[PDB]
Amino acid sequence: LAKYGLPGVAQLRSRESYVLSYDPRTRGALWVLEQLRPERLRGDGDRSAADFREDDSVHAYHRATNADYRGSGFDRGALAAAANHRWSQRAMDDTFYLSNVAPQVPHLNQNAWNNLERYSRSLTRTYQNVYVCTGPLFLPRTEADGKSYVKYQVIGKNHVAVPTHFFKVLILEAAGGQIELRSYVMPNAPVDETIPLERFLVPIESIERASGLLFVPNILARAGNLKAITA
Amino acid sequence: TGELAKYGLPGVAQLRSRESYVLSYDPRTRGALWVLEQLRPERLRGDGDRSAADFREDDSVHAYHRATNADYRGSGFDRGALAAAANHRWSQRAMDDTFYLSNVAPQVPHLNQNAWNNLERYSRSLTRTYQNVYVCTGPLFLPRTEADGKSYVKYQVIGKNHVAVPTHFFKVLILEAAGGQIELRSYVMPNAPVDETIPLERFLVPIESIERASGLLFVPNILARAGNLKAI
Repeated sequence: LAKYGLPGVAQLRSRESYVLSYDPRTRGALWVLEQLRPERLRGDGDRSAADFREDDSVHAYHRATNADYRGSGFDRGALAAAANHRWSQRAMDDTFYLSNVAPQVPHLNQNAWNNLERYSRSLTRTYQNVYVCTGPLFLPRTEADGKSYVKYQVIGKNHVAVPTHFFKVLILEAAGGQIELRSYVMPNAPVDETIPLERFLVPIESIERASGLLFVPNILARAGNLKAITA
Repeated sequence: TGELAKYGLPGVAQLRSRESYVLSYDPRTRGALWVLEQLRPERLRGDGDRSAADFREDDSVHAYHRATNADYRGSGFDRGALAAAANHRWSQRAMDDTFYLSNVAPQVPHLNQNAWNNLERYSRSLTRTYQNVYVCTGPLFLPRTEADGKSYVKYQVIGKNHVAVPTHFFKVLILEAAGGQIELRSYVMPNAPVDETIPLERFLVPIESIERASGLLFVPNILARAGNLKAI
């Protein structure tokens, strides 16, 4: 039956600061996986070259472009953050591949999401390893007649999907191997910067169900147990 | 620094092989991304039996992402097999496997029973005029420009698991003639009560339309085994 090949395959991409899974239908990442360590955050502002590039290893039919974003009113929000990888120039520049980028409401990118990223980095002082998994969500809302719909904008000629929400899963690895799970969801909206990050914790099961992804079985295969944080 | 993928890679491609088809599955929509069949003429059994299994949830999909009959029940949508049951009358198992809900998408009943069924019949009918008829079928989620000027993707989700309701469906027939040359017909119908009397040809679309919108690639793989396809 596969005489003429399979119409689509798993699109994994390994970069020097992350690995990701790419969804060609959304023209966006499904999840991005980083590993934070305290020494990987130390660095200077030496070269400061920061231009988002389009991912040439994604077919043109399904590759977001800078044009898709300009004039959209949406910031180019890097899922794997540049500041996570100061120690290496290449690790920083790879976060500027648009394959690592999703349309974010500017206020969110600059304030509440950015504060979530700095919290994640701040945890690198108290844990020997901070694994970070970031990605989009397209959450349905129930109308008053009982019917539910997924609705999200697409921007640019390439119809790049604007997520309704974003998730960030933190696998906090202490020195002794104990592991702490913190799962955050924020709407793709102007989130009040003064609400504490604790309020955005959600059970990891709700992210797994809504994302089509699975975390807890792969964690708790090598963790044995895990402390599920729900502030 | 240890290694990046120490915990799991959260997403894995999900290919399923059945005796009647190959499919790849998308857990977010709780539906298939595409289904690939090969219709061959004696693979339609003119003299045979009629054993229709029940629709069954695919237990090889994690329950977080598995469509159930409860999800369709009361939705008002038919359980539309992407790989049609009538395509595999040769074997009882090859047809039983089309009733795995991983092969199923919510279809407007009128579409599934009248216009999309006729398209399935028409594709079976070209098994008489071609060596092999390869059929790839899948959902589409097409955006619309609204009154504010911005384009939006909007679709219903049904049942407790929020199974995605495609806005459109596509079907791509790879027609392999005797001279081994391949003609390509690709159709698109809206998930809607399509007028039965409209000629199927009017639903033909350029394959690039499908590839662009579905996120899939067909032409490069055809030229990878053939050398040249013909018109749209």
